[PDB]
Amino acid sequence: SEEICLDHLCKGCPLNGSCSKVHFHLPYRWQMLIGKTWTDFEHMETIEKGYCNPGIHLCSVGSYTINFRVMSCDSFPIRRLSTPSSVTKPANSVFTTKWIWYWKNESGTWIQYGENSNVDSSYLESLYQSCPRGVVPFQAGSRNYELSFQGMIQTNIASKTQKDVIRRPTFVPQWYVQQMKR
Ligand SMILES: [Zn+2]
Repeated sequence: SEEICLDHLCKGCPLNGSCSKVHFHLPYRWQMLIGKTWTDFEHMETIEKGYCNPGIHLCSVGSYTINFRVMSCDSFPIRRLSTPSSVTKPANSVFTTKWIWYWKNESGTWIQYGENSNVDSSYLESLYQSCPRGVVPFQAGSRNYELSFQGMIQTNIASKTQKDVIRRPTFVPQWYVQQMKR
Protein backbone atom coordinates (compact mmCIF):
# COMPACT_ATOMS: atom_id res chain seq x y z
CA SER A 1 0.00 0.00 0.00
CA GLU A 2 0.99 3.62 -0.67
CA GLU A 3 -0.68 5.09 2.44
CA ILE A 4 1.08 6.51 5.50
CA CYS A 5 -0.02 4.78 8.69
CA LEU A 6 -1.93 6.95 11.16
CA ASP A 7 -1.41 4.60 14.11
CA HIS A 8 2.37 4.80 13.73
CA LEU A 9 2.24 8.60 13.96
CA CYS A 10 -0.09 8.56 16.99
CA LYS A 11 -0.31 5.94 19.77
CA GLY A 12 1.45 3.21 17.78
CA CYS A 13 0.83 0.66 15.05
CA PRO A 14 0.17 -2.76 16.64
CA LEU A 15 1.19 -4.48 13.38
CA ASN A 16 4.85 -3.59 14.04
CA GLY A 17 7.04 -4.29 11.01
CA SER A 18 4.27 -6.28 9.29
CA CYS A 19 1.97 -3.32 8.59
CA SER A 20 0.76 -3.09 5.00
CA LYS A 21 1.13 0.71 5.13
CA VAL A 22 4.13 3.03 5.10
CA HIS A 23 5.60 4.01 8.48
CA PHE A 24 7.07 7.52 8.37
CA HIS A 25 7.54 10.23 10.99
CA LEU A 26 5.66 12.84 8.93
CA PRO A 27 2.16 12.80 7.40
CA TYR A 28 3.79 13.43 4.00
CA ARG A 29 6.75 11.82 2.25
CA TRP A 30 8.26 13.29 -0.92
CA GLN A 31 10.18 10.82 -3.08
CA MET A 32 11.95 10.68 -6.44
CA LEU A 33 11.99 7.49 -8.54
CA ILE A 34 15.60 6.59 -9.40
CA GLY A 35 15.92 3.46 -11.50
CA LYS A 36 13.54 1.07 -9.74
CA THR A 37 13.68 2.60 -6.25
CA TRP A 38 11.80 5.52 -4.72
CA THR A 39 14.26 7.71 -2.82
CA ASP A 40 13.52 10.26 -0.11
CA PHE A 41 14.20 13.93 -0.78
CA GLU A 42 16.29 15.71 1.84
CA HIS A 43 14.25 18.88 2.42
CA MET A 44 10.72 17.53 2.48
CA GLU A 45 9.28 20.36 4.55
CA THR A 46 10.36 22.93 1.95
CA ILE A 47 8.92 20.88 -0.93
CA GLU A 48 5.67 20.46 1.03
CA LYS A 49 5.49 24.19 1.74
CA GLY A 50 5.88 24.91 -1.97
CA TYR A 51 3.35 22.25 -2.97
CA CYS A 52 0.66 23.36 -0.51
CA ASN A 53 0.71 26.89 -1.92
CA PRO A 54 -1.74 26.79 -4.87
CA GLY A 55 0.05 29.66 -6.61
CA ILE A 56 3.41 27.84 -6.58
CA HIS A 57 3.94 25.03 -9.09
CA LEU A 58 7.76 25.33 -9.21
CA CYS A 59 10.15 24.48 -6.38
CA SER A 60 13.94 24.65 -6.70
CA VAL A 61 15.32 22.37 -3.97
CA GLY A 62 18.95 21.32 -4.08
CA SER A 63 20.23 21.13 -7.64
CA TYR A 64 16.87 20.03 -9.06
CA THR A 65 13.77 21.98 -10.06
CA ILE A 66 10.42 20.39 -9.16
CA ASN A 67 7.27 20.90 -11.24
CA PHE A 68 4.18 20.04 -9.20
CA ARG A 69 1.81 20.19 -12.19
CA VAL A 70 3.74 17.35 -13.86
CA MET A 71 5.08 15.80 -10.63
CA SER A 72 8.57 15.46 -12.06
CA CYS A 73 11.98 16.78 -11.01
CA ASP A 74 14.60 17.35 -13.71
CA SER A 75 12.89 14.75 -15.92
CA PHE A 76 12.80 12.16 -13.12
CA PRO A 77 9.32 11.44 -11.70
CA ILE A 78 8.36 12.25 -8.12
CA ARG A 79 5.54 11.46 -5.72
CA ARG A 80 4.05 12.52 -2.38
CA LEU A 81 2.92 9.75 -0.06
CA SER A 82 0.26 10.96 2.36
CA THR A 83 -1.93 9.99 5.27
CA PRO A 84 -5.62 9.39 4.49
CA SER A 85 -7.79 12.38 3.63
CA SER A 86 -9.38 13.91 6.72
CA VAL A 87 -12.94 13.31 5.47
CA THR A 88 -12.40 9.52 5.61
CA LYS A 89 -11.67 9.38 9.37
CA PRO A 90 -13.25 10.89 12.50
CA ALA A 91 -12.18 14.34 13.64
CA ASN A 92 -10.05 12.81 16.41
CA SER A 93 -7.50 11.80 13.74
CA VAL A 94 -5.30 14.89 13.87
CA PHE A 95 -2.66 13.48 11.50
CA THR A 96 -5.01 12.99 8.55
CA THR A 97 -4.47 15.22 5.53
CA LYS A 98 -6.73 18.25 5.12
CA TRP A 99 -7.25 19.06 1.44
CA ILE A 100 -8.30 22.54 0.30
CA TRP A 101 -10.02 23.14 -3.04
CA TYR A 102 -9.30 26.40 -4.88
CA TRP A 103 -10.64 27.98 -8.05
CA LYS A 104 -8.67 30.64 -9.93
CA ASN A 105 -10.58 33.90 -10.28
CA GLU A 106 -10.60 36.69 -12.87
CA SER A 107 -8.00 38.73 -10.97
CA GLY A 108 -5.52 35.83 -11.30
CA THR A 109 -5.52 34.52 -7.70
CA TRP A 110 -6.73 31.35 -5.99
CA ILE A 111 -9.94 31.39 -3.92
CA GLN A 112 -11.01 28.62 -1.56
CA TYR A 113 -14.44 27.23 -2.37
CA GLY A 114 -16.85 28.73 0.16
CA GLU A 115 -14.79 31.90 0.62
CA ASN A 116 -20.26 32.67 -2.57
CA SER A 117 -20.16 29.00 -3.55
CA ASN A 118 -22.66 26.68 -1.86
CA VAL A 119 -19.92 24.02 -1.55
CA ASP A 120 -16.71 23.95 0.49
CA SER A 121 -13.52 21.92 0.63
CA SER A 122 -15.05 19.25 2.88
CA TYR A 123 -17.99 18.82 0.48
CA LEU A 124 -15.81 18.53 -2.62
CA GLU A 125 -13.16 16.34 -0.97
CA SER A 126 -15.81 13.94 0.34
CA LEU A 127 -17.47 13.68 -3.07
CA TYR A 128 -14.06 13.19 -4.73
CA GLN A 129 -13.06 10.45 -2.29
CA SER A 130 -16.34 8.60 -2.82
CA CYS A 131 -16.20 9.20 -6.60
CA PRO A 132 -13.06 10.57 -8.33
CA ARG A 133 -14.70 10.75 -11.80
CA GLY A 134 -17.78 12.73 -10.79
CA VAL A 135 -19.09 16.13 -11.80
CA VAL A 136 -20.37 18.39 -9.02
CA PRO A 137 -23.07 20.98 -9.81
CA PHE A 138 -22.92 24.04 -7.60
CA GLN A 139 -24.11 27.64 -7.51
CA ALA A 140 -22.46 30.98 -6.76
CA GLY A 141 -24.41 34.20 -6.78
CA SER A 142 -26.93 33.79 -9.59
CA ARG A 143 -24.52 31.67 -11.66
CA ASN A 144 -24.44 27.88 -11.98
CA TYR A 145 -21.36 25.73 -12.50
CA GLU A 146 -20.19 22.15 -12.94
CA LEU A 147 -16.89 21.11 -11.37
CA SER A 148 -15.22 18.25 -13.25
CA PHE A 149 -12.87 16.23 -11.06
CA GLN A 150 -11.22 14.20 -13.82
CA GLY A 151 -10.50 17.44 -15.67
CA MET A 152 -10.19 19.48 -12.47
CA ILE A 153 -12.00 22.47 -13.98
CA GLN A 154 -15.15 24.44 -13.22
CA THR A 155 -17.44 25.44 -16.09
CA ASN A 156 -20.26 27.98 -16.01
CA ILE A 157 -23.09 26.04 -17.64
CA ALA A 158 -24.60 29.16 -19.24
CA SER A 159 -21.48 30.81 -20.69
CA LYS A 160 -19.27 27.67 -20.80
CA THR A 161 -16.44 29.78 -19.37
CA GLN A 162 -13.84 27.52 -17.76
CA LYS A 163 -11.63 28.11 -14.73
CA ASP A 164 -8.87 26.02 -13.20
CA VAL A 165 -9.46 24.09 -9.98
CA ILE A 166 -6.62 22.86 -7.77
CA ARG A 167 -6.56 20.56 -4.74
CA ARG A 168 -3.72 21.01 -2.25
CA PRO A 169 -3.14 20.06 1.40
CA THR A 170 -2.76 22.38 4.34
CA PHE A 171 0.88 22.78 5.34
CA VAL A 172 2.26 21.48 8.63
CA PRO A 173 5.96 21.83 9.54
CA GLN A 174 7.83 19.05 11.30
CA TRP A 175 7.99 20.93 14.60
CA TYR A 176 4.20 21.23 14.65
CA VAL A 177 3.97 17.49 13.96
CA GLN A 178 6.14 16.99 17.04
CA GLN A 179 3.78 19.24 19.00
CA MET A 180 0.83 17.15 17.79
CA LYS A 181 2.63 14.01 18.98
CA ARG A 182 2.79 15.51 22.50
ZN1 LIG B 1 1.03 0.71 10.57
